[PDB]
Amino acid sequence: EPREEAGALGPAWDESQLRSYSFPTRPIPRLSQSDPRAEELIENEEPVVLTDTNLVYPALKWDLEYLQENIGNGDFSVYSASTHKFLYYDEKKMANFQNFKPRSNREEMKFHEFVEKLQDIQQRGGEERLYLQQTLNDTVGRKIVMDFLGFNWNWINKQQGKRGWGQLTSNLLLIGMEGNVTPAHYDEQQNFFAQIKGYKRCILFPPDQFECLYPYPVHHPCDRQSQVDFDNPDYERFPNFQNVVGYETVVGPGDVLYIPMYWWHHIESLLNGGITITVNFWYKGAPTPKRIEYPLKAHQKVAIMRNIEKMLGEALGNPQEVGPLLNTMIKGRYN
Ligand SMILES: C[C@@H](CC(=O)O)C(=O)C(=O)O
Ligand SMILES: [Zn+2]
Repeated sequence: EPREEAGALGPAWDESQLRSYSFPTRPIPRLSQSDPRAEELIENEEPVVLTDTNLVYPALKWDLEYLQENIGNGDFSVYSASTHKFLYYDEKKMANFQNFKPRSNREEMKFHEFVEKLQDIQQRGGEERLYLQQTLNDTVGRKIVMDFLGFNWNWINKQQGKRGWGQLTSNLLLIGMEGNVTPAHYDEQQNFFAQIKGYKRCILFPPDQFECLYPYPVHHPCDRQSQVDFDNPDYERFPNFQNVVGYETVVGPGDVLYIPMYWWHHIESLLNGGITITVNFWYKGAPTPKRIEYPLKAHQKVAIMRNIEKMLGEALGNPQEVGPLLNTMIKGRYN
């Protein structure tokens, strides 16, 4: 249920701001950083919302005005779309599938141009949607460097050390409009998802529901995204989507969601909730142990399936031949 803001300021959000879907969910635990149950969840690679990390405490003052004045004059990747879904597509892989035409268009612009183009849309009451997704780098201004240095690195660095993870891969700044949706997908890295402004509904599915979410081919630009349209699921093509069960939560300013590697997640900015701001922390997972302990975890099988598809695309000399050969291997033999 919705949490209540301090000072009797009412519920931060209500159920009417959530989109409706066909599957059931149960809540992700919201725990304190000092709760041993939170440490045992991160250790067992299960999601958890940490409410009091102070991970991005200096950034909780961030808004469009503050950022525009201090985030520098670097280039920011801004995506536009006529729909609320911002399906990710790997541009490097668009050569393999010359028939894929993205629904989102990427435009590289300055931050003040992003704010202005967002102002125009609001002014003219247009229905275009924008989503800024840019990796933080050296080009940021002094005040943002101060904020960045003010994050609680003492806490997240200990997490990195306790779990044997690799190095921090990147920090992605996310600024989207109310109603924006990032369709279900899984990342190969560990992710700490630090909410700053606004509220986001996060629906996670464990790796063992691979069969229910039907990822695109590895060589397809939408590699690691689900093929299922959550708004209009095609049960004829994707019958096991009727068996999907998610883990749900709504994160607000100060909350940090641990999204374990290979876990699916569907993210949506709450309807009529204003703009959302997020910063995520990606870490390379711990190395694969030398002695493999059976039975294999679900994510290890996903890793195996990915490698088979990759090798097959390399050996055949064309990723388009992957499907035909795989079907030839199974039809009347393993099915
Ligand atoms: C883009 C982001 C989701 C979102 O907040 O829209 C995500 O996949 C991640 O941080 O891992
Ligand atoms: Zn992700």
